[PDB]
Amino acid sequence: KGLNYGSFTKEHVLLTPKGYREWVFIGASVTPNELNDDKAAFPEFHNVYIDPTSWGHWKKTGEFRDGTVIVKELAGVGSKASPSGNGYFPGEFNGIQAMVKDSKRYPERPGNWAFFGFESYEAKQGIIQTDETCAACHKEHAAHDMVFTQFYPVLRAGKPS
Amino acid sequence: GLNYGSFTKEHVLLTPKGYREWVFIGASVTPNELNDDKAAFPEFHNVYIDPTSWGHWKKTGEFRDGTVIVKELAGVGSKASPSGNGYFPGEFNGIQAMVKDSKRYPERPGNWAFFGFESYEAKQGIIQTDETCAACHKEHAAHDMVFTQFYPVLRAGKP
Ligand code: HEC
Ligand code: HEC
Repeated sequence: KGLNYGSFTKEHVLLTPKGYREWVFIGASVTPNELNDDKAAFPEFHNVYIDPTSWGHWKKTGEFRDGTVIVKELAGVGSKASPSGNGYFPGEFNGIQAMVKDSKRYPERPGNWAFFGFESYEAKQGIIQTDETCAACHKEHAAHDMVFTQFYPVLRAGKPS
Repeated sequence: GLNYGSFTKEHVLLTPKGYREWVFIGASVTPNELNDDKAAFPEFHNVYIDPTSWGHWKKTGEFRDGTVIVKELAGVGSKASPSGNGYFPGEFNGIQAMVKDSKRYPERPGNWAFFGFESYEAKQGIIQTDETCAACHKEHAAHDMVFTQFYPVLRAGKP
């Protein structure tokens, strides 16, 4: 049996995840403000994690099990140049988004993914999102089961032959 | 709570396996196009610290003997996505590492050994002279030769 990494309210809302920084990192991208008219949709660095149980299952199957939790952690750009050269380097943490795959808890949602926003790191739980607010952009464009695995080299290298 | 990374008899670091399941501490990007088409370390960098040393870090805010840090390099795969403009990873390029050991590296700056790797198929690392790597880390890293000003996981996790 595998361990369940998310905790949920009676209404199936994901409680604010603790310890996700010790989950399995799958990739990082950066949409800086200065390259998006000074207001990026999701500022700015994005560090992404999958719970360890679903990583074991992805390692053996290449699919996201029932119970997958993915957390995307946002951080600011801290600087543009360092002794290694020019670019983007992280500053401080900004917030988190999450998505959860569960046919039992979300049978009507596209892919059985529930997308969660979080009003702060202090909040008790996430806020479940409307289909147009998140799932639409992901189904339209993500490379596998509504997860942008074209940007998770850890997942592509870790899936079986 | 045992040591990670394995070593030869000369205590040269064997190529670490499974470091993608260690604790990630931050990512940066130096694209080629912002560095006269040839970044010193192309391009994305994803950095990991071994679980035992992460544990000791949450308690003490210090790197213990036996700390292993892996910097994994990857290419920029694209500059625009539905989330907007920026940089997005592509394929993996290689790895660098550093190991702290007061016993085995007593005459290295901070007792850190620095390891380069010829390719993912190399069986072991190549220990570097202090001029090649430790000089730059010593001059500029925020804490004990590690660029913790770029690892927010480490900064938020110390007591
Ligand atoms: C990254 C994201 C993740 C991480 C897993 C993944 O599917 O990649 C989550 C949990 C999440 N977002 Fe999503 N999102 C988009 C793109 C291109 C990426 C990867 C590249 C990057 O990090 O920049 C995402 C795209 C979009 C998008 C296109 C216009 C929309 C409208 C959204 N995302 C919306 C949402 C959410 C609604 C508030 C939400 C909770 C998300 N995304 C979660
Ligand atoms: C990142 C690095 C790491 C990760 C841990 C850390 O201290 O950040 C390792 C294990 C490593 N490098 Fe080093 N390096 C430099 C900078 C600014 C950063 C963090 C920001 C980023 O990811 O870009 C590093 C700087 C330099 C440098 C300045 C001119 C030189 C000459 C080197 N690094 C050299 C080396 C190595 C010699 C081959 C080597 C094994 C390194 N770095 C390992």
